[PDB]
Amino acid sequence: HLTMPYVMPGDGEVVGVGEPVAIRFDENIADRGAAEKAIKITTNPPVEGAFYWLNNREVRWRPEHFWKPGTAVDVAVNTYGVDLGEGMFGEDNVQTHFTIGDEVIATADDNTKILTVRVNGEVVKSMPTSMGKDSTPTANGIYIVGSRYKHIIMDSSTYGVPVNSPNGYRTDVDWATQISYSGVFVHSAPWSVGAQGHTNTSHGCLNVSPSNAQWFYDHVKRGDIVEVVNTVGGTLPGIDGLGDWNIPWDQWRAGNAKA
Repeated sequence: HLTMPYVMPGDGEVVGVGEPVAIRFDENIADRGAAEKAIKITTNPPVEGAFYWLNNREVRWRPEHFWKPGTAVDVAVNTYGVDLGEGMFGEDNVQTHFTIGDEVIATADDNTKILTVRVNGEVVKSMPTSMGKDSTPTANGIYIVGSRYKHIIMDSSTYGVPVNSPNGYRTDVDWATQISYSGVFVHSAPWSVGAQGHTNTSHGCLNVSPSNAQWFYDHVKRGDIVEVVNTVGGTLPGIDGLGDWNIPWDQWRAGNAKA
């Protein structure tokens, strides 16, 4: 009846302007309020933020707007010996200090079929893209950048979907940057360079050229932002794991501690 917290980002990391503080427990938290009260976040420059639970084990904290570049963040998870409900006690404290890096926002516009990368407001790259075909479109919304992979075998069975079934797929890809836990990536697609900038051909991922995908892998980092606009899709779920910013601030701030 002990639970161990884990905090991200890790100590000393530099992350993009979309990165939430994440506190992950290894057991379901019965009294969410008790956990929230044990977690104090210091910011410099100071900014308001709030907690919102992504699931029963993980709470996120973020501001109303993307973080200001250069902000220094200290997280004190003072859970040692704290009663988290149903006789479950925190096993340890954890702490972290991290910093917000440059503002990096990449916008994929389905009306132009270009993915434009802006760093502190300035265009540094314009990449033709091919996104989800109309039957399997890319959702609009705000995506937080996660992990990156030099090579990945994308296999829909990872997500419980058989490869030889309607929503299945299996594709070996290079230079993949993850933008959702549901399996959306920016990646290399040499076979669709003709279509990039013209027609959508994918299952939902953002296909770009090999040199552009490698550039993206090299220069876009965890916590940077991808915004998709003007597609025929829906909106990325707020509780994806990297979809936090699709929950409006009024709802996020109200929280879900009594749920």
